[PDB]
Amino acid sequence: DCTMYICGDSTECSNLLLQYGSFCTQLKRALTGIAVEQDKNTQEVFAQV
Amino acid sequence: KIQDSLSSTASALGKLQDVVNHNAQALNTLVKQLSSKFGAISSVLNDI
Amino acid sequence: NFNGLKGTGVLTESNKKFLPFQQFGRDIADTTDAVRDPQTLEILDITPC
Repeated sequence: DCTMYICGDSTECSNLLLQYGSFCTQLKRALTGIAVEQDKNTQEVFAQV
Repeated sequence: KIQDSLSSTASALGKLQDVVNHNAQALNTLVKQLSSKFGAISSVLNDI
Repeated sequence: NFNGLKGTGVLTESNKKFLPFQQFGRDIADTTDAVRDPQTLEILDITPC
């Protein structure tokens, strides 16, 4: 949660972060791209049969 | 069977398409990032 | 410069039908891409040279 990491429990800080915007999504997607790859790796190694 | 399989669907070439989609998404993001204020009075530079 | 909106580009006759309450059009990058002229009430496109 980029918002709870950057902004501890504050709606006002959540308003300020919204002027940066697409950075948070780009980090979340990038970590999601990694998280999907861990399963592909495990499937490619073990699920050969 | 190969010819018919590639006639039936696009989904199999998803491995080459998602390389094309990743560069398209990265440049569309790099455009959208110009919408940001970074805490300045304006996004658009002439309005400063 | 239109109404104080400084910039450098080529003007061209638009097709954009701005409603009467509208004055500037935009790109997704939040830069003005079209303008209503303040005297001969018509819409111009902007493009950088």
